[PDB]
Amino acid sequence: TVKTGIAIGLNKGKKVTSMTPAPKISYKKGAASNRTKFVRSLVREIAGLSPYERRLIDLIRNSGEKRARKVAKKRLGSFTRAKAKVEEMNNIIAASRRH
Amino acid sequence: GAYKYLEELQRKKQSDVLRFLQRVRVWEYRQKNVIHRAARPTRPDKARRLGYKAKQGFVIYRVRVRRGNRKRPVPKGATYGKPTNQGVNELKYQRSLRATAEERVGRRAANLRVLNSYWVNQDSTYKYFEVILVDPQHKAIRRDARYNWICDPVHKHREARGLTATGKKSRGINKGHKFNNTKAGRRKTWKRQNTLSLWRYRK
Amino acid sequence: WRKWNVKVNHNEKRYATASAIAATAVASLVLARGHRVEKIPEIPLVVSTDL
Amino acid sequence: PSRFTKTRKHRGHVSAGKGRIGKHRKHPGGRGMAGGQHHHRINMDKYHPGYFGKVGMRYFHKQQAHFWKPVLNLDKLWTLIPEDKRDQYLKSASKETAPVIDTLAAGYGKILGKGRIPNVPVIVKARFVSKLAEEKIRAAGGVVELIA
Amino acid sequence: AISKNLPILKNHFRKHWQERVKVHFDQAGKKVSRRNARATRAAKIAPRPLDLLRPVVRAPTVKYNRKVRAGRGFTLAEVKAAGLTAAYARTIGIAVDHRRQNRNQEIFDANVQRLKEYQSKIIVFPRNGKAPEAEQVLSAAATFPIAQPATDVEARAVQDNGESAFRTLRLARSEKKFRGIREKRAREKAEAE
Amino acid sequence: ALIENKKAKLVLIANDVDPIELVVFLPALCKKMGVPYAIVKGKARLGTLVNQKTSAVA
RNA sequence: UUGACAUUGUGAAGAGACAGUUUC
RNA sequence: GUUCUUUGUAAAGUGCCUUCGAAGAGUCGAGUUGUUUGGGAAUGCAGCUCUAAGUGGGUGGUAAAUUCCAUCUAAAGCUAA
RNA sequence: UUGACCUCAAAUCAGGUAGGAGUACCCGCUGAACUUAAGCAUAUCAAUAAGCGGAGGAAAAGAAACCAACCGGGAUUGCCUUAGUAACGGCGAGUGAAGCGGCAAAAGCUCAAAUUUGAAAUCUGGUACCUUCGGUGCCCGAGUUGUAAUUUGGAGAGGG
Ligand SMILES: CN[C@@H]1[C@@H](O)[C@@H](O[C@@H]2[C@@H](O)[C@H](O[C@H]3O[C@H](CN)CC[C@H]3N)[C@@H](N)C[C@H]2N)OC[C@]1(C)O
Ligand SMILES: CN[C@@H]1[C@@H](O)[C@@H](O[C@@H]2[C@@H](O)[C@H](O[C@H]3O[C@H](CN)CC[C@H]3N)[C@@H](N)C[C@H]2N)OC[C@]1(C)O
Ligand SMILES: [Mg+2]
Ligand SMILES: [Mg+2]
Ligand SMILES: [Mg+2]
Ligand SMILES: [Mg+2]
Ligand SMILES: [Mg+2]
Ligand SMILES: [Mg+2]
Ligand SMILES: [Mg+2]
Ligand SMILES: [Mg+2]
Ligand SMILES: [Mg+2]
Ligand SMILES: [Mg+2]
Ligand SMILES: [Mg+2]
Ligand SMILES: [Mg+2]
Ligand SMILES: [Mg+2]
Ligand SMILES: [Mg+2]
Ligand SMILES: [Mg+2]
Ligand SMILES: [Mg+2]
Ligand SMILES: [Mg+2]
Ligand SMILES: [Mg+2]
Ligand SMILES: [Mg+2]
Ligand SMILES: [Mg+2]
Ligand SMILES: [Mg+2]
Ligand SMILES: [Mg+2]
Ligand SMILES: [Mg+2]
Ligand SMILES: [Mg+2]
Ligand SMILES: [Mg+2]
Ligand SMILES: [Mg+2]
Ligand SMILES: [Mg+2]
Ligand SMILES: [Mg+2]
Ligand SMILES: [Mg+2]
Ligand SMILES: [Mg+2]
Ligand SMILES: [Mg+2]
Ligand SMILES: [Mg+2]
Ligand SMILES: [Mg+2]
Ligand SMILES: [Mg+2]
Ligand SMILES: [Mg+2]
Ligand SMILES: [Mg+2]
Ligand SMILES: [Mg+2]
Ligand SMILES: [Mg+2]
Ligand SMILES: [Mg+2]
Ligand SMILES: [Mg+2]
Ligand SMILES: [Mg+2]
Ligand SMILES: [Mg+2]
Ligand SMILES: [Mg+2]
Ligand SMILES: [Mg+2]
Ligand SMILES: [Mg+2]
Ligand SMILES: [Mg+2]
Ligand SMILES: [Mg+2]
Ligand SMILES: [Mg+2]
Ligand SMILES: [Mg+2]
Ligand SMILES: [Mg+2]
Ligand SMILES: [Mg+2]
Ligand SMILES: [Mg+2]
Ligand SMILES: [Mg+2]
Ligand SMILES: [Mg+2]
Ligand SMILES: [Mg+2]
Ligand SMILES: [Mg+2]
Ligand SMILES: [Mg+2]
Ligand SMILES: [Mg+2]
Ligand SMILES: [Mg+2]
Ligand SMILES: [Mg+2]
Repeated sequence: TVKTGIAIGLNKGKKVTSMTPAPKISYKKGAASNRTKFVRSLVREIAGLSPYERRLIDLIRNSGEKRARKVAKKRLGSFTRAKAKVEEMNNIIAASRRH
Repeated sequence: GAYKYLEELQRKKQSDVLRFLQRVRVWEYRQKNVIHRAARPTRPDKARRLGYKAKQGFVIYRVRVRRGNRKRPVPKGATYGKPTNQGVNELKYQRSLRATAEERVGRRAANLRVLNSYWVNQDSTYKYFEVILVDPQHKAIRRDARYNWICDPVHKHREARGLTATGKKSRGINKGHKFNNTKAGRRKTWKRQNTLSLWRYRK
Repeated sequence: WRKWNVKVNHNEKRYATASAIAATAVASLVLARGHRVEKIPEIPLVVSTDL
Repeated sequence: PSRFTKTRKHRGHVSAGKGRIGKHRKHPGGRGMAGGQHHHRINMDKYHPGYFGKVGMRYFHKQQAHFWKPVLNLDKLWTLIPEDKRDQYLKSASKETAPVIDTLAAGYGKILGKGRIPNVPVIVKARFVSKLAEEKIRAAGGVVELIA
Repeated sequence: AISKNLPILKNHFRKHWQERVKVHFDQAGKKVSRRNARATRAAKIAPRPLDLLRPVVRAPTVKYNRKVRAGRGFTLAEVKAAGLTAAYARTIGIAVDHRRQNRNQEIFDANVQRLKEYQSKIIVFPRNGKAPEAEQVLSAAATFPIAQPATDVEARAVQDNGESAFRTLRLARSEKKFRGIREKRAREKAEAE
Repeated sequence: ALIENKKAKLVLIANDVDPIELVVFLPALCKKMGVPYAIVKGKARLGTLVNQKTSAVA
């Protein structure tokens, strides 16, 4: 990424003529893959919501995406999981009973 | 393939359905002997990905373990010695509940070898496991090139040495800076750094 | 784990042998060392490569 | 070797050299660094003043060699050139033909100023420099090129 | 237990250390034991070289980045650029490492050349008959050493733009120091005029 | 994989299967695929016509 | 010994808040 | 070393365009307790509680929100010196 | 009336297998106190002794959810180093690693998840014959709640 040829500073490093190799197929280890997208969403409408999942949606419907995230952050491990688990309900609640 | 479905279906445990199964099944598992012979895997999706194969010479065993902590089994809680080691009741037990399960069925069918195990169920008192054993002397296995490594003697009772998965976990065998102590194996890695090396011409 | 071998400096070793070689001339030392050389042609004794 | 040892001269002498009153006993001091701030205090202050307490920032997971920057001054700097090709360059101080001294190739991270090179111009390829170092260089007609 | 003027020592023998003493009396014994077992591979291994061909590689960190030594294996990218399959190049006594990556043309070039030079210097015995008896070479890395690419020429023109090379070092450091704060002063700037 | 490709036409699902999970997503999957399905009594009856001891799908 | 979570399911009546999903 | 049979309408590697690419869950992760570690707002381990995702996930040795970058693919397996 | 299927049993049923010994070295569990700190509780001794389970000629570890921050490196183990250092510690007594580098040995990999679906292609046993660490015909049985081939991320698969 265009190093500067000097020892210190911002972009510093040895000038060398770069290459940019192949991508690796363990990079994409998390990707969509149509059958999973299908089998997962197929299981959702088999299974439905679990007691902590419903409770979460009645919170967004009442108390908003904030108290939702916080109580989710308590329910799962982290703030990032709570984020996209709440968002997962945003897109449940919009399509399901709001559309 | 129906397997993938089963995998993502068992991943919803508190889903309104599997709770029904978990509840009814946990009643039945508790109604048989603590160690009883599983006719088939109740998770043929998971078992097969741990190395179960449908053929002759694979066994599934179901085994119950009591849950919770390990009480230091001292009489009247009496430690005798300095107060750090005085603790009776908050004590953890470094080996997994699944580790004890594999061992107790391993001690049950000794002729077998223990391939692996998985959690099927639990409640309060007992955690319920299913162990997959491979018969090392059965010719469909012996002649099987993928699984015949198990018939070697160095794989005897691998669950009592912590060479199953639940062992290679609790033993903390893993790469990288979080594992420095237990990596190459703890007492091993220890003994070395506490070895004094002395050369012929002294360094 | 008693110390058995002893380390010597390479150059010191070589200095030693060097001084030891130079004494294979210098007849008196060879004589004073045992070695009945009072009658041999010369020091040092050099001999045909045919040996 | 035990024959030069003084415990041989002390054979017959009853107290071994250790005194009749004061004996030689197990640990009159305690063991090792015991008594550091109490009975052995007069030693540890002087001798090792500063041995006690805390001083500075903690560094977690410090690795040396982030910090590897071996130093060379203009004190030598020409010693980098092999002795033979060296004399060719001393006489024949010139631009357009100037010795190229790669200091990082020599194992050096920064060039310092201990001072007095000859007036030969020298092209010095370095990682870092002292200001005064690099000044003495240009004062003699050389230049410094930074590298990585 | 503290006396005269001496360094404090931390001499660590407070466990049962006499149990864990390891003396090498077999230093010589094992040198032989492993010299036989080398030369007894050189037989059982047939005319094969006794080692595998290794890549040129730039050493890590800032201390050793200046240098280069043999890496583990040859990067599928180079194995294909030298024009053979990996799975075959395994059996030619080339070592191929599938983890290594090429960010460097100059190293990738260097390594392909090193690869063809080996294909040229080797004779591959055919599947069945013949075997034109070949007198094994004991190394590969000795046949195919690694020397440090030359970074420069002997002498060259003094070219002085007078930018002090130091002043450069200071600013390059400052530029990194107040950088995120000059972006905060382009953002606190962005919203109000 | 025959229902997911719709190449299946008439699909049968037993009312046995003690590890029920094996067969349960099928009424869903078939409905999702517009494939007529039916739940037949016994997994052994499915086996006889298919020459197994049991099948649970035909 | 006391409390909380878990083992822990299904109703009814009286309340608790943006019609009933939910809590004493 | 030789020599016999020819395994074949069998098996294998290579270039291009196109379409894809399934990758392990009471796990990972979190709280807590105990223990252990040089690992220090917590190194591993285990116990109970909570319990994920799929452009996701782990790590990046100071807790946290945010925007980036780097690096690997866990929770299944074997293997001589 | 019969014949299945699932589950569970019984046989001195057919044939195999486990135990115990040893335990210097090895994989785990459990686990002290003496002692040091001139007292002593955290700490130290020591993740040691003792007790317990499990192996092999080696065990283990291992083809990265690695290390790094470089111009990057590239499974594991070992020696020399890192280093009595970063760090931990009534920051007391004490403790205490890792990354790079040189070196020894080198070696790589394979499953689950895929419809063979124009054909369960897979397998133990029994029996008979035989060129007997096995081959063949036939017969029971395993097995679709999935045995072969195929693919394992470095990839790879379906097409043209
Ligand atoms: C337990 N492993 C040790 C490893 O830690 C290391 O031990 C060093 C030892 O070699 C050092 O010593 C070495 O270096 C000294 C100069 N720095 C000179 C003497 C030399 N033997 C000690 N000063 C410190 C230990 N941690 O090197 C030897 C070893 C066996 O690999
Ligand atoms: C006991 N007095 C000694 C004095 O005899 C002498 O001791 C050295 C000693 O330091 C060396 O000891 C050390 O030397 C190397 C140091 N890295 C390797 C490790 C160790 N053997 C000895 N090999 C030779 C003595 N004459 O120099 C140091 C001293 C303390 O003055
Ligand atoms: Mg790149
Ligand atoms: Mg992709
Ligand atoms: Mg069976
Ligand atoms: Mg208990
Ligand atoms: Mg005790
Ligand atoms: Mg304690
Ligand atoms: Mg691992
Ligand atoms: Mg440690
Ligand atoms: Mg050792
Ligand atoms: Mg070491
Ligand atoms: Mg020591
Ligand atoms: Mg002496
Ligand atoms: Mg004398
Ligand atoms: Mg005297
Ligand atoms: Mg006297
Ligand atoms: Mg006397
Ligand atoms: Mg005296
Ligand atoms: Mg006396
Ligand atoms: Mg007195
Ligand atoms: Mg005295
Ligand atoms: Mg005092
Ligand atoms: Mg510093
Ligand atoms: Mg400094
Ligand atoms: Mg250079
Ligand atoms: Mg050098
Ligand atoms: Mg000290
Ligand atoms: Mg002992
Ligand atoms: Mg070798
Ligand atoms: Mg300049
Ligand atoms: Mg900074
Ligand atoms: Mg600032
Ligand atoms: Mg192929
Ligand atoms: Mg291919
Ligand atoms: Mg995985
Ligand atoms: Mg909290
Ligand atoms: Mg809590
Ligand atoms: Mg313990
Ligand atoms: Mg990512
Ligand atoms: Mg990432
Ligand atoms: Mg990389
Ligand atoms: Mg692995
Ligand atoms: Mg292994
Ligand atoms: Mg009877
Ligand atoms: Mg019998
Ligand atoms: Mg025994
Ligand atoms: Mg003692
Ligand atoms: Mg004491
Ligand atoms: Mg005392
Ligand atoms: Mg006392
Ligand atoms: Mg013992
Ligand atoms: Mg060996
Ligand atoms: Mg092994
Ligand atoms: Mg490595
Ligand atoms: Mg190593
Ligand atoms: Mg050695
Ligand atoms: Mg030392
Ligand atoms: Mg004190
Ligand atoms: Mg310690
Ligand atoms: Mg298959
Ligand atoms: Mg891989």
